[PDB]
Amino acid sequence: SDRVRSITLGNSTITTQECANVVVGYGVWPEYLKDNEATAEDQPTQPDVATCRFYTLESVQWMKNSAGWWWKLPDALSQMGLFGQNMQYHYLGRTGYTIHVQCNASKFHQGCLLVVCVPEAEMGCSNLNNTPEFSELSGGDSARMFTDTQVGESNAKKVQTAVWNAGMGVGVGNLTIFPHQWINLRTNNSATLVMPYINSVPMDNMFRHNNLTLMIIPFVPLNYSEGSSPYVPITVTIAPMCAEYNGLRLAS
Amino acid sequence: QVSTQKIHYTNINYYKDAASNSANRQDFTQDPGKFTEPVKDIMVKTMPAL
Amino acid sequence: QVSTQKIHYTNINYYKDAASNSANRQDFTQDPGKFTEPVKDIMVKTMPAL
Amino acid sequence: QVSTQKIHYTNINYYKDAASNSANRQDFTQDPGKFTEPVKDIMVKTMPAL
Amino acid sequence: VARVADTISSRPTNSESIPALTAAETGHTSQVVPSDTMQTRHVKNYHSRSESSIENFLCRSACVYYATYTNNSKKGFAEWVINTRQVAQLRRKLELFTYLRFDLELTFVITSAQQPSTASSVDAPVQTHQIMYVPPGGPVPTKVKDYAWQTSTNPSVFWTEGNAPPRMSIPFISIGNAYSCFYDGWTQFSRNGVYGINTLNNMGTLYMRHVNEAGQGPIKSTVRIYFKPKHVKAWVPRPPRLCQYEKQKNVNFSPIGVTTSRTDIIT
Amino acid sequence: VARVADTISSRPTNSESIPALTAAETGHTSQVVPSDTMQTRHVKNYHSRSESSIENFLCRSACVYYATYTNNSKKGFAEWVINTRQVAQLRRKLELFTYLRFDLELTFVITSAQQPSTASSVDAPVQTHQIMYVPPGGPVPTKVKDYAWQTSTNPSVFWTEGNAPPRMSIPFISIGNAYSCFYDGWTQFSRNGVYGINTLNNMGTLYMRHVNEAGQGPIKSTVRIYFKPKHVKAWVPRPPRLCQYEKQKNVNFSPIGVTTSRTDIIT
Amino acid sequence: VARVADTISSRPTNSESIPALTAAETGHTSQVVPSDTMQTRHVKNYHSRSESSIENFLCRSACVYYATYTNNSKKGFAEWVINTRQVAQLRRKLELFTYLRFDLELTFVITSAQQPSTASSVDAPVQTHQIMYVPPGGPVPTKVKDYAWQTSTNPSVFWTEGNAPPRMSIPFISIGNAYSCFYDGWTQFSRNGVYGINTLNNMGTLYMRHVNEAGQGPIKSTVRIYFKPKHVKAWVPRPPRLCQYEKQKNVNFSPIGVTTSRTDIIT
Amino acid sequence: LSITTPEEMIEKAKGETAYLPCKFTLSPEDQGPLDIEWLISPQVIILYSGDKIYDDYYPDLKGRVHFTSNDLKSGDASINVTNLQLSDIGTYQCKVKKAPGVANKKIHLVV
Amino acid sequence: LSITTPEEMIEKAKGETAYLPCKFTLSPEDQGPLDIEWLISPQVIILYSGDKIYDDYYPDLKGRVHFTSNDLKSGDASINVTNLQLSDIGTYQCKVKKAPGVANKKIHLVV
Amino acid sequence: GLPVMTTPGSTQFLTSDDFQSPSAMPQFDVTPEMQIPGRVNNLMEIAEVDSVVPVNNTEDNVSSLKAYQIPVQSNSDNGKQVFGFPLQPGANNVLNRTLLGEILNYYTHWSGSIKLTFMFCGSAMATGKFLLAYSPPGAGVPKNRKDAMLGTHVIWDVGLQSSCVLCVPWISQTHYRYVVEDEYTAAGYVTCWYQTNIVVPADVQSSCDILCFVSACNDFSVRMLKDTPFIRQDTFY
Amino acid sequence: GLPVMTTPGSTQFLTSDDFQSPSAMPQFDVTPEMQIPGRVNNLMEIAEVDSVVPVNNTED
Amino acid sequence: GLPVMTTPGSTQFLTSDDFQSPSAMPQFDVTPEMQIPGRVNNLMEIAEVDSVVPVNNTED
Repeated sequence: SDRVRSITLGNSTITTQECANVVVGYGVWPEYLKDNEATAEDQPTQPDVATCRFYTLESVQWMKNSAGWWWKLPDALSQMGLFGQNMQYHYLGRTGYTIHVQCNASKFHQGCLLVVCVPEAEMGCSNLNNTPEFSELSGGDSARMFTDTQVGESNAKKVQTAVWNAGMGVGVGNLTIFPHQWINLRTNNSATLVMPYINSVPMDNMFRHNNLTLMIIPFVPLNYSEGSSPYVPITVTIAPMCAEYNGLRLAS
Repeated sequence: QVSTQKIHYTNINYYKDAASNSANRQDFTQDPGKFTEPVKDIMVKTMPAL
Repeated sequence: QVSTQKIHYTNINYYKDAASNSANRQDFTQDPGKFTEPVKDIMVKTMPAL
Repeated sequence: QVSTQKIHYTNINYYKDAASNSANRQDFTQDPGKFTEPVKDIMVKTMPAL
Repeated sequence: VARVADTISSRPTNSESIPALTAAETGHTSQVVPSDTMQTRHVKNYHSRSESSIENFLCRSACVYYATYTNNSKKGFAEWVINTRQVAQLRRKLELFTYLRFDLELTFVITSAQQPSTASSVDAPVQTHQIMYVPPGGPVPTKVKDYAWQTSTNPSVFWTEGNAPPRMSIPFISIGNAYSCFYDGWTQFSRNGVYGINTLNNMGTLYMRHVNEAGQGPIKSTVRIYFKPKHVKAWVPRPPRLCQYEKQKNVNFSPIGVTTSRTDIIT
Repeated sequence: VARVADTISSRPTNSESIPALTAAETGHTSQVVPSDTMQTRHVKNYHSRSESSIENFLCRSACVYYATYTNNSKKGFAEWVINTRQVAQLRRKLELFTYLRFDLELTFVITSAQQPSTASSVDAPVQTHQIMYVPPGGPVPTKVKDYAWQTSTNPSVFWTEGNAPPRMSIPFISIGNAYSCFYDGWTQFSRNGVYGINTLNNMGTLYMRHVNEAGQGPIKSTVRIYFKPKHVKAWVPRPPRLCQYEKQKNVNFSPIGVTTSRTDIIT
Repeated sequence: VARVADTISSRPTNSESIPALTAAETGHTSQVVPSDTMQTRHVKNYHSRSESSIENFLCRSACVYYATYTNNSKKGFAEWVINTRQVAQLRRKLELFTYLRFDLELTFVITSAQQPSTASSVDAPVQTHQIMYVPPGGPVPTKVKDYAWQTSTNPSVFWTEGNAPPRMSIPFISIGNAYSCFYDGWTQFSRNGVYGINTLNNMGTLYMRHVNEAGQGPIKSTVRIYFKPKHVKAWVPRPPRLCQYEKQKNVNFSPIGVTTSRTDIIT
Repeated sequence: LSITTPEEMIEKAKGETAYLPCKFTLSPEDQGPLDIEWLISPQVIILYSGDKIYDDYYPDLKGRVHFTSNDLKSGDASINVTNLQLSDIGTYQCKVKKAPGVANKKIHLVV
Repeated sequence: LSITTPEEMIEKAKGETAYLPCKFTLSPEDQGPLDIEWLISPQVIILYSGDKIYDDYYPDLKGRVHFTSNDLKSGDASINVTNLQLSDIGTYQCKVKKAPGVANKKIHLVV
Repeated sequence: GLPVMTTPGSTQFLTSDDFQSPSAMPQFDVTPEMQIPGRVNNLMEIAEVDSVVPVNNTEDNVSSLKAYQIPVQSNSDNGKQVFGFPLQPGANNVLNRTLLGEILNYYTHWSGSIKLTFMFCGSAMATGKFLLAYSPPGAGVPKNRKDAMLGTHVIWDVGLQSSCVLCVPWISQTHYRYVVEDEYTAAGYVTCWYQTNIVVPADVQSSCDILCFVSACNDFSVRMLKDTPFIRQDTFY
Repeated sequence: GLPVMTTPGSTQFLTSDDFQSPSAMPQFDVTPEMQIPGRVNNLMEIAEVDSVVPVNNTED
Repeated sequence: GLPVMTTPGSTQFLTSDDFQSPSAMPQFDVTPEMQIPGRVNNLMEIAEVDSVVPVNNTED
């Protein structure tokens, strides 16, 4: 057929009977670092089975009056086993992710999602003088959410979570220029993207620079008649690919 | 050195750097195949997408 | 490049456009055969017009 | 006369002296072998110095 | 030549190859051409996409910042850190992309203005200005009558009035492989302090001052600075900024509707 | 070379081939040469029709419009929509044809004039003017101290006194394939409103202003604009305008006799 | 091209060839590369040492000395012996070596300043300056109104305001085969008198004056002189000067610690 | 800018409603803010500046004039003059000024 | 220069010690001498000019304020306000000026 | 001592000129480039990317995500109009802030054809048919389904697939068109009518929605670069 | 540093000169021409066309 | 009478430019060079030379 896929990595597997095609970044497939571009003076390490697998983040509920969700990418896997462990002892490191989000519904529900992965997503504070603090900008594999109301002004260090501006001050409609897929509960069941390493330096630290952001914005809100299941959860499972690190040090 | 315009025209480089040359204005090349169709399997126009 | 004048004269194009070249001044061609005699059948001079 | 830059570039000398030419900027040559290792017997890296 | 594609003729078909219906879920934009949903005539197309390229879209000068400094005063001199965040007609053209790489061509348009002098028979000769460029880390002057101005090996330019505006070219000066018009992530490993601040795009300062002395009456001047990105290459396009800018450091804003509204959906 | 034709000799004939009598009804102008109605000598003719061509008839600069703007005033600045209908010594040379196609070469002759200042010991440095060109649709400035001037990517030119007059070249900017110096027919499908108005020849505006500030005494300036149609090609000639123009939009007029008169038909 | 050397891969060895331990007594600096004490990846290196060469380090203009001279005064004119010892931002760049050899490119940035005149309706035309260069031994002028100025065959330059700054080139003028930025040893065979003084680097004087006369009000001017060592070759490098200079003749100083201090050896 | 009829003659009877129309179109070279005036020469009688109306200027005509259309930024500057009287004879000037264009309309009302 | 939080709201009880922090970092383009001020808007209360402290300026607060850190040239401009009272409500401005940068912090203290 | 003459146009600073210039730092060796993915090379690689159209403004669905949802419910009578808007992709208050709009708002003359992808984001058991018509200008807007099916139109059916790309053709006398709101170069109107009603089984919502995208065909082009009328500024930041 | 000398006749604006000039809009692609009928090429294609002569003026 | 146009950036003195210049003393014959030992050719022949590090400052 042409509806089924079977993705495997490391020692994990993802299978979906009903899904659309897979969108591969900007046309490039994630690979290691060639030696024309390398800048580190030493030799990097490559676990290659201990990290390249599918970690599963926490779940989120898709209520009728939902607004959105976002995860900061090389920060959400900070606590997932060997990836988070190699992310601490080293100093540099590049990766390439294979994001997969999955939300299933029956044939009697209706709704739609926009699964976009905006690179270098800089967000704006609620107060025009301050900037958002770390605690309210991201969470360890936890989903921060947008809102439908403009956040007030008396808040000191918070994020402006008005969804019609995507938090970045940009129009929410024009977000499709980035790689994306639509979760449409009519015909689609799962969206999957393959995002290479996008940054202006060959390697970078991973505790100070969240060089991606996976957003989910419900355009056509969920709706159903009385009787059907009132609880429809969403679950995203992210998997690094072609990872390597440099510069050993102590823990931090 | 000598090339065509929007007949011909002549250009000569004087200074001994690279950031001193004039603008190029003539790099006409595009490839939307990485923004329009960034999918893994090729999509043919006529046959349905599924 | 080098052409004749009203002896010779030399012209060199510098800018990389077409609306920047100097005036032509030397397109000497005329054809009044579309304003003087715009008729379907040829009219000979000597023989009468009817 | 014509040489490469940091493509090509053209230089012409006008005055009839030598202290009037422009700066060179392109004498790329080094030899630290007279400041780093100014010793009489050659010193190999691997084997000990004594 | 960068010509656009012409259109080919068609005939009224009746077949099972539907080009119209597709699946927009796949994130794959359509690729149909009008010759696939109606009858078209073979039209040769000579239009050209040359004046929409990157170097025809960016390589045009735009004012960035302008300061004033009086002659008859102590420390009458203008400083300015080099950044494109301040003017908004140019800031927005550089936010359409994330990683740019270009070399620059500055240009200064210096003007003067006679101040309300008080003595009689005021007459001053032509003026001469100096525009000193300090790399990030060099020593900075404190007043006009200072010895960091002359005895220096920084690049500076001397210009006098009534002539063509000065102009120098600056190559690609950065630590990475592209200027970053956006940077999400802190600058201290402890994740404290300022949020979107990066050393990657710093370029130094610009100190300007008079060269003449105070003859009889003050003279306030004014300098305007113009960029010109050449040899530019852009990466990772980005949607255009909608909400009005508020600060020069971060991207703060106030929420505003997507578009201006109309009276009814069918009008 | 564009030489004219010489004349060939003739002899006194007596035949049935009459070249003189023809029929002017056919709308076919005569084609006789003096060698057909009298005896002529073979005269080599070296005359040349070069200085009557189109590019020798049109490619000569002609003032179009000129405005004044004071320095010491708010919103002292001149605007002007680009059209050749206003001056009549050039308008008439462009009405001889219907569809023209040319690229342009502007030229501005800016002058100054000191106003009746009131303070003592007035002395101003050289001035600098800016001539901003706004395409049709861009944002227009409202006052001199405005931020649409610097932070802009429109084509503008900066010029200071005592130098050669500025000059830029403009290519063929139109929607059709030729400028229309005439257009009979309304501009609304309901056939209402203005009569002879066309979007085909619009070219934008021109905003000009001072760059210096108000030192001690006002300075009124003046700018004159000069066209120069190059590469021109003309189509569908037209009789020359007789009645005096009255407006810049339409072709209104008052009826006036064909020619000045004489005392009698035989004088 | 002057490229730096890349780094070659390595494997974990266990042998008797120790590259780390050496003997620093031999005055032979180490020569190890990181590929000899750890595992490295083969990194192609494209960095270039071009902008650290001698002619990219020295051939940049630097102010040396500047003097003022009034118009309305007797013997209002500036003299200066040619030496680089006076300004310290350039002196230190020339002490890094002992024997230099370069030809020069002067440049003068002359400015004016109207003095507090007393009459009414002061107005002066453009000024003209003369910069006379006297070789070591020639006749020197005593006042402005003197006949050693015109009737002379020394190299001089005439310059008027509002134009580009003058510039002349001077070849390598010395008695030896290199300028000596240091000379230990007296200058009299009896070993008396001044200590570090050498005839090897003398270059003459520089006399400057106005050319106009005293119209109605004094005008004090100012001239700044800029060097530019070209074709330079340096010999016998030298540690950089630490203690602050105190005089222009000798190298006197006051003792000062090696570096600024910290609170403890482990912080 | 361009007004459809820069001047005409209108005739109405006393006690009727007087229609003094003022239509216009917008050339492409017009992109500034909108301004509409109305004069009388027996003195402003109604303004439209900044998309808001200011129309208490002529004491003789209070409430006796008001714009007709609800799309005043589309080419409608007409006024609805009601209850015509004998002291309302005079030439009107519909002066509209959109940067950088200007156009007028001379309505000479006679009764 | 850059202050971590250009303005916030602080609440303390009367008779406690008031911490009004002022942190900053230094961009590479900053190489001039250091200057740190402190204002109050119910007037300088303490200065740091030339690596020396001058802090007898506000008679109402004598000794009741003093810097905390011993590395004031590292990004610490905080002040230790002790023994809070009722006449100490007002907005504070931590004005630091290192050539050629400038940054402020608006601490509005309420009790 | 070569003889030269200075032509008019000297000692001027043209804002859009291209000349050489003396280098400020000579022999600066830039850092070598890196193959960063996603390299744009012509701003017509952005007009090809779809972006949802806020076609439900209604003055209160604007400050929310409702501006992009097109109301489609199970009607009772046949032949009703769903939406409709004039097609001026630089001046209309609907196609203005889309990704095509902020590329067109920098140029003045455009050309080429435009596609309009629709996507029925409704339930999974519901069907229906819609008539997407594009009436070239000259007359008013069509007001009856009988009128709009006279122009160019597609009769969309919803099934397994969930889209239909009405491509408006390039039908205009001039080789280009202005982006400002003009009358001499209007570009027609776009409408969308009920072909047949929207039917649904029991226990399924009857209020469905539809999204609409916009993009350019492979023969788009622009000209005569200018600046945008959207972003203002009074002082520096 | 080429040596040049400026001859008289500089910095002047002759009304009927022909020189090159910097373009205001670079890389502007004009619209292709069309074979419009009736192309004049020399104003001596108008002197060849007959026109009636008002030879009865007589002031009324 | 060649036609020229003066581009912006004229009559300026850039501190780090490289142009030719008229000689002040023509036909000056410099003294021939000498093979003086210890010729540096790039300031990266000084970074290669060891120098002790004051790593015990301790303020006294």
